[PDB]
Amino acid sequence: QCESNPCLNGGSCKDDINSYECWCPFGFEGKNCEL
Amino acid sequence: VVPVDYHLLMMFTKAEHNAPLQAKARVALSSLLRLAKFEAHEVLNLHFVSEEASREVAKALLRELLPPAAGFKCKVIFHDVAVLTDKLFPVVEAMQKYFSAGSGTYYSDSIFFLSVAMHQIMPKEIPRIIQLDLDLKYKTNIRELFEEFDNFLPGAVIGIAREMQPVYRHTFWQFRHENPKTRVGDPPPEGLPGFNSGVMLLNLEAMRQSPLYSHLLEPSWVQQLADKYHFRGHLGDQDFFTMIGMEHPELFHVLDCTWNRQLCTWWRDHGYSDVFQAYFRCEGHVKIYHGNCNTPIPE
Ligand SMILES: *[C@@H]1O[C@H](CO)[C@@H](O)[C@H](O[C@H]2OC[C@@H](O)[C@H](O[C@H]3OC[C@@H](O)[C@H](O)[C@H]3O)[C@H]2O)[C@H]1O
Ligand SMILES: O=c1ccn([C@@H]2O[C@H](COP(=O)(O)OP(=O)(O)O)[C@@H](O)[C@H]2O)c(=O)[nH]1
Ligand SMILES: [Mn+2]
Repeated sequence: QCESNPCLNGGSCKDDINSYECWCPFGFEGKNCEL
Repeated sequence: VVPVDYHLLMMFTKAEHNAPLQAKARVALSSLLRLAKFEAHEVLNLHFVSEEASREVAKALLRELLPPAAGFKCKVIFHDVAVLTDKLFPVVEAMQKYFSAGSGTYYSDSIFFLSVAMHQIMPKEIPRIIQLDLDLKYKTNIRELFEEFDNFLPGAVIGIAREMQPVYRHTFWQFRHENPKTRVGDPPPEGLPGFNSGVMLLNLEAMRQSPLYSHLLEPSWVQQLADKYHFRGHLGDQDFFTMIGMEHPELFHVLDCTWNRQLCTWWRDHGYSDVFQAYFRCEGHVKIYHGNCNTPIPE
């Protein structure tokens, strides 16, 4: 399987090769919406 | 006496040297068997989808659990994952790019769509089958689940419980953005939060006999809806049914949450603290716990 993409855009899997930006659900920040 | 068969199907693959999976399987199958009761002429058929090493593992587990306490007739059947994968592929290929991790279309993902084409895979002598995850714990007689087939309204082909996390609220983000007033991805009792595939009542006859259901399996329908919903997933059958459930909720008899009480809270801690509770609430007497995302089941 793959880990869900925490970003709102791009593919279903985190670190989607064709995704450049990461829009995080409200209240989270980072390249993986960590903080 | 006119023998009456009941059919369950479980995926059980890559189980050699997977002790966590074997222990889950052990909890599921012992609870199932300890609590099951069937009349004398009835037989419970346990179908397992497995490659050859996992077939051997399952046989070792099963011999320890059979015959069941309750002394009813039980038959075990194995289906080769490789054979099923090749039968599924023509039907299922076009959906894979939308619902598999991540892209594009790999044989290894085809088996995760088994339920969507189960009516083309199982012989015609099987009219109905219940597909179940192995990370379940049964708190009642599985025979009772079969009466839910009786509650299918005309046109319904599948019985399935709602997804109890906001994963589809997240997945449908763009569609929700473009359609502020949508119920798509909202929590119950009035939202459409999508489906969980851990427990599914596949009415094979009704699936075979539905013009609507057959059409939705067509490559161009799959593509039109995935475009309309801007939908991308990696959860396979669960994603496809969720999607077509947005367009055609008539197809699905929604099971009560107590028939698939999901324990996973991964999404709570990934951006959905506020709303999480509204998705996750389930009350009533629990019939099946589902320890999804490797969540310990309580006792
Ligand atoms: C996002 O990625 C995380 C980390 O890998 C997963 O834990 C999430 O999946 C969990 O939350 C959503 C549930 O729908 C999912 O459970 C389903 O798994 C697919 C089906 O095969 C299964 O029966 C169903 O329970 C759960 O694992 C993921 O969204
Ligand atoms: O390596 C695997 C992974 C999954 N499964 C089957 O498919 C389900 C999918 O994942 P699981 O239930 O372990 O986690 P969930 O998907 O419910 O989070 C399991 O219950 C098993 O029946 C399997 O047979 N082998
Ligand atoms: Mn599960």
